[PDB]
Amino acid sequence: SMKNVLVGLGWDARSTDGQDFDLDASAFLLAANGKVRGDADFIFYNNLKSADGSVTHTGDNRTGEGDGDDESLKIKLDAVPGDVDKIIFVVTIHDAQARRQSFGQVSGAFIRLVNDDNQTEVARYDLTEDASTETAMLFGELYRHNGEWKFRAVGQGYAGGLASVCAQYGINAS
Repeated sequence: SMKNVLVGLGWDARSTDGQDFDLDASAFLLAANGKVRGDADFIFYNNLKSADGSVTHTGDNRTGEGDGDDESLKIKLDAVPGDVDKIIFVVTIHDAQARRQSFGQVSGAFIRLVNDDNQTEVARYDLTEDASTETAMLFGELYRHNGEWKFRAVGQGYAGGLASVCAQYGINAS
């Protein structure tokens, strides 16, 4: 029965020579057909907000310099037609392409999730611990049930590739 949601990703950047970590937080869209409603299934800065996902990024940072929810994703399911039926959040490493660094490489990043509808949800994943688990992983999952939206954590890491996990959900390998 979640009508609104708000994810919050925050992490402390290690200041030493102007260096800084930048995790990629995005929402993956999936139709009820089992195929991505978009061969990309990966929306980000290239899209200030989803067109039919009703998802919107508050402000994409690039360092997280601070001490609290750095980035923020606002979502409005009450405005998602029957076209989309699944909307899950994701957070992976970006520079990892050239540096191949794990979330642990950071001082201690953290993800957050609250129901912006009634301010109910309030959970965060421990990266400092699961950091050694992978470099890309989904925080939770969201799907339609009795005509109402329903959240359900799954915790499933995948070393596929921030670039592959995008079309990988569309290209079904028989």
